[PDB]
Amino acid sequence: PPTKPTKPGDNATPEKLAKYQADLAKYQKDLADY
Repeated sequence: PPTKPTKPGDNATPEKLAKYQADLAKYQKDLADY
């Protein structure tokens, strides 16, 4: 599998959440292929 990011639970601030979302752009891309 590709680089899977950590889930924003307690750190689910709009800041880190955006980082997560931006990283999903990379993750979910390879993940969809996988």
